[PDB]
Amino acid sequence: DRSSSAPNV
Amino acid sequence: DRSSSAPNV
Amino acid sequence: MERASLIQKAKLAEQAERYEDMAAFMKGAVEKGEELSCEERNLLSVAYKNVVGGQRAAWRVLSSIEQKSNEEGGPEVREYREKVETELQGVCDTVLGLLDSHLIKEAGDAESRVFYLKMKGDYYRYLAEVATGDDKKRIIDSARSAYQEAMDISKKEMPPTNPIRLGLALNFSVFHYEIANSPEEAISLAKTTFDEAMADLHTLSEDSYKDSTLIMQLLRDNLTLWT
Amino acid sequence: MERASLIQKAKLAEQAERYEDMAAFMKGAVEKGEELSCEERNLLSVAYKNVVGGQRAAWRVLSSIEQKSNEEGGPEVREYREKVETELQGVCDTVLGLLDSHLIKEAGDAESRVFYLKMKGDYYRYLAEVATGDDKKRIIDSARSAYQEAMDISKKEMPPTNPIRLGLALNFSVFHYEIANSPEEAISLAKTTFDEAMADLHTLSEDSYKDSTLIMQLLRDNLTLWT
Ligand SMILES: [Cl-]
Ligand SMILES: [Cl-]
Ligand SMILES: [Cl-]
Ligand SMILES: [Cl-]
Ligand SMILES: [Mg+2]
Ligand SMILES: [Mg+2]
Repeated sequence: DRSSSAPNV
Repeated sequence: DRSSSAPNV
Repeated sequence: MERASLIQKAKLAEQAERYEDMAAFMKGAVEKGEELSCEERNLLSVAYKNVVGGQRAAWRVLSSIEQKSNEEGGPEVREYREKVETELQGVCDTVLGLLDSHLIKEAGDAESRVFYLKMKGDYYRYLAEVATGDDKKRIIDSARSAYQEAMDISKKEMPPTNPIRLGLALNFSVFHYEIANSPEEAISLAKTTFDEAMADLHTLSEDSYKDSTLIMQLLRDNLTLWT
Repeated sequence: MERASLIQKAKLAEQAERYEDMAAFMKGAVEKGEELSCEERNLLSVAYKNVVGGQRAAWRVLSSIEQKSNEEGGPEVREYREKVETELQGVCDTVLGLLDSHLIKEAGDAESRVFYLKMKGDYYRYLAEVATGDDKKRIIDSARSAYQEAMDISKKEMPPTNPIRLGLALNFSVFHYEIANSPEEAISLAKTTFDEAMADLHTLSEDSYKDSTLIMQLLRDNLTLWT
């Protein structure tokens, strides 16, 4: 699985 | 509200 | 390029959620002038419905804001609504062009014909949603004609629970209510379609039943809304 | 046209889920050469992330199929993967162009600078995902440099629970793991960031806490994945 990055609102 | 129409898969 | 390569690329586009590309690939495939299989018809319909769906959703957002301002309290909203409208009309026109140039007249069976005539009615209906003046009148006439021809074939060639027949009837009823402002015709068609289908559900396998009742529930949902 | 009209149209685009348009409007606004407010920075970031996000998702689907075929058992997959890649590189290049031509050097405060340097690192990272050869090496170097400068500012100017600081650290750790193939640096950074933030959560209001822990959970999720 791919790592999670910072979300955008 | 808007009427529902036929869905696409 | 080769038809098989275009179909392959349409299916890749679908997996990639690249619907504009998917539609363009299927357009190229249609233009080869051979019939589309069931699978291929569905590739075409999914692609263009995703494209027009985005534009319709955007147009509705913008039109609502525009209307809410033309009561009390710049050109930006109007201008952007006009841009999206022009785009939407172009896509609808492209689909109708494919249907009239190739798909309807080349279809070799009843199911195909109903599928494409329904599509014809749908894309006229989407045009009618944004139309005004003389354009709107001629579009509405064209939508009604296409739907009605499809209805005539489906009543002869398909059982009452057939999902294509059901979906056609659903969309024609939506036309009557939302476009033609004939609420009585809308309700009448939706109720008749539902009742004539309910009659046969006890004969269906699990999977058939699921496919038919999906659409039947929408007819019901509309009837609730419309009464 | 006028800057205020472009911003208005960007917000309409957002409501319409027209992200390509939204990005183009914000590009025009940046090119007026005035700073962006917090709200406006977020309009720009949301627009371009939605655009590149679609391309990245498509590229991954296509690259996976392409890889799965270049073992055992036409050019179509490759060709379409190349098309999407070229598109993605164009969008990333456009964003990096805005950052280097306008946004980074014109920013009047520390928060703005960190925001834009992080963006710079992110868009280099997205380029690095599809790069090969000499291009990949220079891109990776550029991403690391941008992230590191942002990290230096954030450590001086922002508390450990600051959501911008946290999101930067998260993305830099992703860079280390996925791009630089430095799993040890990735884990080290993620764990340190998490621990130094946990230290301060007992001081936060409900809303601050929610904003900080959203990002902290992602650091945790990555640590689970990476160990
Ligand atoms: Cl051929
Ligand atoms: Cl416009
Ligand atoms: Cl001005
Ligand atoms: Cl291609
Ligand atoms: Mg127009
Ligand atoms: Mg390339």
